[PDB]
Amino acid sequence: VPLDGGRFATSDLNDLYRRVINRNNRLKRLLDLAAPDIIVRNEKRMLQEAVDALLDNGRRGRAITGSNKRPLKSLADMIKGKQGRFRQNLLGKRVDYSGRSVITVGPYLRLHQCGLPKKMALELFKPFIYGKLELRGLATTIKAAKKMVEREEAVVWDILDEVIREHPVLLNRAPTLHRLGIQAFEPVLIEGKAIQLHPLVCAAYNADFDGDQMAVHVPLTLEAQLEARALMMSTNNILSPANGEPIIVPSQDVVLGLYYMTRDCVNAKGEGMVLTGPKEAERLYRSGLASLHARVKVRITEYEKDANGELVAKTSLKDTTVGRAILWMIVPKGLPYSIVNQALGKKAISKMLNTCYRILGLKPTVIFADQIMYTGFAYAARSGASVGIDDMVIPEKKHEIISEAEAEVAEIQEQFQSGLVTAGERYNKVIDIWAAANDRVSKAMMDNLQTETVINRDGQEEKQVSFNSIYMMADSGARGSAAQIRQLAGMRGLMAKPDGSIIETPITANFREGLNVLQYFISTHGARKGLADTALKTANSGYLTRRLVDVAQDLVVTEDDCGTHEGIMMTPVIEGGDVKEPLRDRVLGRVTAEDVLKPGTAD
Amino acid sequence: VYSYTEKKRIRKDFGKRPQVLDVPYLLSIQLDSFQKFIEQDPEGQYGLEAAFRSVFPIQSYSGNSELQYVSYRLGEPVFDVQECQIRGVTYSAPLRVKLRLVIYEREAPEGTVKDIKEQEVYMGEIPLMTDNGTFVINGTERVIVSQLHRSPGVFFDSDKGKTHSSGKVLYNARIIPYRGSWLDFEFDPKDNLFVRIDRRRKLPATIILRALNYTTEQILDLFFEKVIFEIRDNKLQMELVPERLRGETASFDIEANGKVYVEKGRRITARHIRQLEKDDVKLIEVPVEYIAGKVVAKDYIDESTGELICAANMELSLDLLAKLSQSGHKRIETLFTNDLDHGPYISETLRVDPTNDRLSALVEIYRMMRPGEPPTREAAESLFENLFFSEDRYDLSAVGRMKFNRSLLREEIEGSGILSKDDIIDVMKKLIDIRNGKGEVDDIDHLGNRRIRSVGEMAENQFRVGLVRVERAVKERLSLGDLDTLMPQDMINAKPISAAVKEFFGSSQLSQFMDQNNPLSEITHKRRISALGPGGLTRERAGFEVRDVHPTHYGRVCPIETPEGPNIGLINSLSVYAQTNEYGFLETPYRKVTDGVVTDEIHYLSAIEEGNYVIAQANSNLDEEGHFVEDLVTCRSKGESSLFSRDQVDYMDVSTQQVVSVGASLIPFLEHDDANRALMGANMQRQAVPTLRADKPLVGTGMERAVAVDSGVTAVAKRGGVVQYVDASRIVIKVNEDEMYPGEAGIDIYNLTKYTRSNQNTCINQMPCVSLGEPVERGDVLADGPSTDLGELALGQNMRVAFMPWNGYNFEDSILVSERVVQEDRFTTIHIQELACVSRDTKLGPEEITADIPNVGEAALSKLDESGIVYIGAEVTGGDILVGKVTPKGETQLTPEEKLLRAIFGEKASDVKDSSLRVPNGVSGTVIDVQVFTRDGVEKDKRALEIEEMQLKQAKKDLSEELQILEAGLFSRIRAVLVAGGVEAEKLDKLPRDRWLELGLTDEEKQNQLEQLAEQYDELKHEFEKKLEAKRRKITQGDDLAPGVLKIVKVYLAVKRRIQPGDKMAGRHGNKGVISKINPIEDMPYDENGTPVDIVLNPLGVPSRMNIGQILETHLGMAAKGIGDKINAMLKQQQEVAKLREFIQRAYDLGADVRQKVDLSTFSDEEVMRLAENLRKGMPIATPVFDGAKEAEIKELLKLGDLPTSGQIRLYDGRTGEQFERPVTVGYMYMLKLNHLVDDKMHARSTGSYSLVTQQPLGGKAQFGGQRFGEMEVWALEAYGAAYTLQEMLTVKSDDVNGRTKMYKNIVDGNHQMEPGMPESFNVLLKEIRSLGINIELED
Amino acid sequence: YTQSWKQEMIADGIEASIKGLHNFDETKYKNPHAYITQACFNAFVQRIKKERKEVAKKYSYFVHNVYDSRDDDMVALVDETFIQDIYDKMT
Ligand SMILES: [Mg+2]
Repeated sequence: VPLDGGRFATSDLNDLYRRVINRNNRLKRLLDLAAPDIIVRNEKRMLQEAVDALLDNGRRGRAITGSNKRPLKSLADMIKGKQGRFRQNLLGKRVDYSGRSVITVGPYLRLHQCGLPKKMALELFKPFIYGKLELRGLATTIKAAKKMVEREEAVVWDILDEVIREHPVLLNRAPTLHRLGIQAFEPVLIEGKAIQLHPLVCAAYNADFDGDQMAVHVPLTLEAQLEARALMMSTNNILSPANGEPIIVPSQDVVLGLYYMTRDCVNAKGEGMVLTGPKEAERLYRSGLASLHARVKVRITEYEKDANGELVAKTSLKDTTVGRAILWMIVPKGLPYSIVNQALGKKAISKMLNTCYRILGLKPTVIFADQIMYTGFAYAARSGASVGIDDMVIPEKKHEIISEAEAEVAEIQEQFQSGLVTAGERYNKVIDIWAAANDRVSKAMMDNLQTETVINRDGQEEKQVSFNSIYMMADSGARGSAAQIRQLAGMRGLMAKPDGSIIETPITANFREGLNVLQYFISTHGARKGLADTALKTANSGYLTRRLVDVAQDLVVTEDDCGTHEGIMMTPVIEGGDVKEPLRDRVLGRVTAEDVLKPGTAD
Repeated sequence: VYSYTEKKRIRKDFGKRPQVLDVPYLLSIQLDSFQKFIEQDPEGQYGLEAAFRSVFPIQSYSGNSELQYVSYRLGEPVFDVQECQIRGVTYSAPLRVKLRLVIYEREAPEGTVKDIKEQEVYMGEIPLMTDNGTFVINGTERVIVSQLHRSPGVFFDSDKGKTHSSGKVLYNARIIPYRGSWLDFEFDPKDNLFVRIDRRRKLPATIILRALNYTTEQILDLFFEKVIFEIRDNKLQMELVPERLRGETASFDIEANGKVYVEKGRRITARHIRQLEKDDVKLIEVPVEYIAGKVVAKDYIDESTGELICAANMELSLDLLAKLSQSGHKRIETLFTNDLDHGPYISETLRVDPTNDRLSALVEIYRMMRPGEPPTREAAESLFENLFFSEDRYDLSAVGRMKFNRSLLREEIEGSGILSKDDIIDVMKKLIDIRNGKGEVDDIDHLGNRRIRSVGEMAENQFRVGLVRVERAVKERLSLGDLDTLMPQDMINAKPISAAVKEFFGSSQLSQFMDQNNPLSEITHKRRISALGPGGLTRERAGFEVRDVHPTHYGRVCPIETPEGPNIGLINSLSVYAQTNEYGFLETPYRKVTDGVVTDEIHYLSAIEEGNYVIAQANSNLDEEGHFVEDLVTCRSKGESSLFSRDQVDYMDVSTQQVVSVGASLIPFLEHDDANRALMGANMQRQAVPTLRADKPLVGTGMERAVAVDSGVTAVAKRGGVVQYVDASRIVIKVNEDEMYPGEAGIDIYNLTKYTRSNQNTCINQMPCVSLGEPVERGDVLADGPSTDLGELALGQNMRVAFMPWNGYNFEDSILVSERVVQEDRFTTIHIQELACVSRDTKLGPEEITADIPNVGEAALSKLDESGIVYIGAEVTGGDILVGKVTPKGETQLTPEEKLLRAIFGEKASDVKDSSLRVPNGVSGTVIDVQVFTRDGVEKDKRALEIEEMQLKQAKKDLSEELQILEAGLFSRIRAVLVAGGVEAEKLDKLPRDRWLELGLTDEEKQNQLEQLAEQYDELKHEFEKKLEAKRRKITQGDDLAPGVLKIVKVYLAVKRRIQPGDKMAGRHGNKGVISKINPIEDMPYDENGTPVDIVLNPLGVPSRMNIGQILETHLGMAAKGIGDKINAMLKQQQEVAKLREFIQRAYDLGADVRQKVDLSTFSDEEVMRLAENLRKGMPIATPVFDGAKEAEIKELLKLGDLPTSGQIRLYDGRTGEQFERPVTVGYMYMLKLNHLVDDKMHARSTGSYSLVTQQPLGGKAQFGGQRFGEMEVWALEAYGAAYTLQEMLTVKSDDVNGRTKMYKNIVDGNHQMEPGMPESFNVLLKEIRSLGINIELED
Repeated sequence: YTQSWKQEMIADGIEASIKGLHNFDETKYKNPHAYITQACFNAFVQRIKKERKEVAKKYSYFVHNVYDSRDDDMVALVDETFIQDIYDKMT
């Protein structure tokens, strides 16, 4: 019996063995009796089936079920499947010096570090603590050390402190998709029970903060600390290996902050005055003497190492908004201002990060990103970007478009029912008319919402981008689809069918107003559909990536230059109509064999 | 007008639609089933009675001795529930049966009974169902979730598509019995028709037919029509009725009477045939050659040869016509043929038949069934025989025969349980028609076919299993009938039936622990239906289709509530009103829509009988007269919806919420949220662990009363009366008399439980809510359970909540809290873990529960008692000892290091060793109670005696009160008899009232009455003594043990886990999250009025998760609280009642026309105050699911408060006191505490045990297990050049035993350096392949 | 109960009948049918008792090991291995 804790297993091998050996002796014994050869044949058969069932059960007619209606395990079953030695214990293997817990944020952290509770911290380093104590003489024997560590003789902590000084840790999530699902950090000790987290990296981990559970391991050898240090530290993993995209995208709320910052009101406090330094900008903001999103002339300067490494600086006067400058005080050296004068949704900050990394190196970039998160969180906080029953504007003419649509469809239906058209094309017409009304009410709402700024400018009024928290997110692109809005305000058209057909009459309602029973029922069905598909999709993706990783599994850069001038002539792709990848991309970062000419010959 | 216990806190209810039908009693399913399982009634038709009158009577092997059954009775609960809960015994009863053995006079059946010999026989111990529809198996409380399966009968499967990819559609038909063996008929890609049995190999159905003793000519007769020839002078004028000539081309001029009607090479129209019937043609010209393909009908003999000129099914040829027609049998028969009207598929099956007779047919039957055996005719005979017509191995339940003749459209509901040759032929005919193109298939999940089981049904099934076993046995027993030396018991083994029953309950995947941490989940875990286990698909056999929703699910199964993950729709739940048809089918209440009235009459309708009708949706008005005030109304007939006439419709729904399960009927503003979010909402709602206090949610759904009263944890009076003695431990009501029975005027005594363990370690207790002296009516709430409140369900706490970003501390889903709630500890929860230590006897001698333990610091020992049982209140932690229990040593386990001391001290030293019950590392807490169990007649120690004396003193108390209350009426009547005739003033009271028959009253019949009622007094005294000492015996006594043990002790740790950064909280709207940080009060955003706000959610939540419901809830809740600050203020400053009631009535007006219509001028003005103080905390609001509260009423009430109608207001930072531009939204929202607590999740492992077959560090958290390090991670590591990491990872920290030891040393002595080594479990594989002869090796 | 056992059972019974055919009077016991019948019957019961108490022995060995790694033991199961290991031992 294994008896290794828990329920006990039966290690049923012997049983077969037992019964197997049994028959063997019987055979001899019966041969020893000069048995009627018919039955000696029978016993030979029993023996053969026995050794069979020992080697690989099931390959015959009736696999010998163990008991409780279960097949038992041969020598082969220990080998195959996702539980045989290979896929169970040769490759995947539970390991010591490890821990697991729930996760939280802790935004005070900078990039290269992770929170870590006191307790797990204590166990994960017990050997280190012992070594340190007995080097210090504070204990004398290992047993002394065990006792000291037991009841936390208050020295211990500082001991542990010394041990952590730069000792890395390695963090991971459960479904490890790619090269960044597991990284390194340098922890800071918490008198808590959960794990903080530098709120940027959470994208790589594809991780919500709704009860995820992270795992943590610890390198032992100095070599191991080094490996982790240079090669799996967050300060080393910023460009998604799938594509040279910076993978540190400030995700959603920093986004809302920044967007709310870089923007302009039609006429705010002290708009359009003149200033001479973003210091003054800060002051006039906090002093409450100047609003934030307001046009203003300000003197600034900027740099560039366009010359031979030398970031020559030079001034000018611009007309911008305050927060533009306020942020601008942070933008590091080698950047021109026009990078910032825009209203700064999300992809803007993305490409800004990228060019910064490209021209500047690495450390400027990380310091930059950190400061960015700080500022964004802060200013979003100051904003008060709430949302309520008034954030959802409504198309007044919704009922209009809908009433006319249904009026027509009644007509075309009584036309068919009078026997004037075919049912299939009548259905098609209904499809198309509901699509028409759909898009029309979409335009109605979206437009009405997106522009309702009407505020005098010492004169009559002007109409610029409005400020609906909803709309503010959307135009920010921080979170939410335009179609999400569409559903909120516009009727969310028509849904699917268990087949994939579509119901004749659409969902006429919004979420502002309440759904009636039937529409809601239908939506229910569709959602259940999508969920089951989520399950199956994860499933199949599993075995797919399995085969994929398995097929290469061995390709390694062995050399430098295979000594050849061939390859393939890449070109932009044209789907016949519009082109999709500019030639700039297929080439970017792919060593060319031949040189290139100009369209002009010999060039 | 309301329940006088409703008047205690009346919640306002928006909502415009009235109701015609109440919610029914929810748990009614289990109740009705199990009731129906044990019910002595005529014909039984079900339950025990059924199996009994089936298997019995029964007799010898024609040995002229019979065993007959008569009647039965269920014995008794020897104890009651809580008793079993204490011990751990199955709440059950025995079954007393009436039987008789009757042997027969010699050589005559009717020959007199050799002996009428009957007896009462003991058999089985069936469990029993509590009044809450649960079970008690071993102390614990399991539940039997009901199944749902494919009803028995016959079904017409399509299997479109992938059959052969040819584009053609195959077909099949399947008969399924309740019990027995199925049967299948189906096609080949070549229009060949075949039978299949037990899903085994395929055989030609012709073989079955042969088995039916069927001349192939009779087969041909069955299927095809007839065609008649007569040999003419020439050209073979065939008989014709013109119809069958619809759809044929004229290869010859269709003519009669000479006048041709069709030209050579003309495809005849239908109208031709019409005018031809008008011509009434019967005989027609035929080119004999055209008759080449018409196969013969059947055989044909000759006369001179007297020999078969043709055998049945011979291919017709011209010379063959010569032979035939020559013999003058002018009557010729062949078969009708067609392709798109009558496909001739039987003929070819006949062709392929290798068989000749019924007998070789049976031979084939055997061969296909049991392979390779050289058959005996009789073998196959018996096989097929009992295969399909003997009750031993086949049955259709009544529902079977019903569905069978139904799908066959026949007109009988009754029949047999077994088949008939007809039936099979009828199947085949129907399927053939389907194949031609007349007839439609069925689909799987159409609820018109899926029937539903229950507890009683499967109960009696297992019962039948056991009964059949004992049948075999006792039959062979009566076989050796020793005449008259046998009562009808001696043959009877009553063990195995009880064995099977106990198995079923204690072991069946249709049985699990009652999910027990909420009056909600306790009720969700009964109104739940699945299709898993015996008779259902498999969790990874799951087909897509079943896992979806069928429009027929309307009001029969919750569309939205099912536990997501690896299974959806399989563990779906049941809706509100949905009943169960007697056949295990579903029905639904429905109102009649007569000429112009949607009347108040209602019925219950199936999933198919429904299809004939159009039925009105809910949210559409009528003119108080059934006339839809509109004209084109939203309705539905069959998988459809449309606008319908004012008079097309037939029925209407009963109430909106009849679409969903109760686990959603609460989450308010539902029609403002997506389904997905609604799903997560209901599920995460099902797990709201009950916290310390209990406050109601302010915004409800108007449907939380019928949850509690139908749940169990409540305590409810059984008849009105007066509260007479409350106490935090028990309740004593004096019943009122008109609600009282003659004997035992009596007092309802409710013994609320105090803190006891829930099945997942959460406290429970039934605290009272009543005032001493107050009256209650017949059926009011008396004491409240976990997360309950005065009959109101209350699963979480409602909190002032704000919506805004804040320093990322609500970045992803971080919920951010102030100290001030944990200051109030309003989210604390206790926990209860039962620990147990037993005393069995191994070899080497039994064991002790002494306080005498070796090699342990006496410091610890002190904490125990003299017995060895630590005291009540000792705050304990892990790595300690709670009981001392010691064992003899044994030999093979003796180390020299003690061989020394046993040598020296004399072997009286190392004879024993510790087994003490420790404190499970990782726990702390406080002891609450200790149970100690011992064999009776075996010595009982101090603690045992203490529990004894306590419990008996207690149990005496109530009955003491009983007698002293019920008796005094006797002295009432006594002095009433002494009053008339010189009543005495101070003799009757200053002296003992017993001292009344010692004073001489003028001795007439009144002193006779004195002595009479005195004897009656003393008799009632003594029989009260009888009762109480019966109780004393029962309680004082010990308790039997599963022999092999001596005595056992159970201890009840407890812990109050409060809250911490890491826990999981969420609102009913699937908006979950972990509380990240808890700052000081000073930093929470505060309003101008000083009051800070508890929690600050995130704004981003709504766009992605389009669930508006949260925001609308919050606004409404701010409104609802906005009545508090009104009433509370108006009241604190003192106030007369006039204005109070005035403002009350006003606030209750507040809306469009609803059903509420309450009035307060009713009250006697004090209960007014009571109500007001109930309100003082805030005003409770009700809003049904789809009869909600539109925005306008919300704006209104908001104004009736004092608030800005937006709901948004301005707020200030608490760290700069400055204003927040862009005013934000705060309100009051119900938050729940999800029971995934961090302290249950955190777990480390420096180093610990290892598995032994392979030395990999063990897994799981109970074991000190190391994390799972996977192949994906392996790759993610190889992507980097992370070599040493991966190596030292997977060897030095996992398996390299030598290596890991060397490491451990070097690290604990200051040397980070690795020795590679080589894995161990690898060697395990190496030897494992060395097992088989595949010699493996490791070259140089 | 169990196909696997049943195989060995029948094996036993067959050998038993084989050897026991050696001695079968004819003048008495005019039937060999029941002879072989009860012969195999006894062979079967022998085999089954052997196997029953073997797996019983397994249970017995098991229940004498509760000292595996740390705290947090179980009470429910152990009693059942115990109670079987007792019932079988009753015989
Ligand atoms: Mg997650």
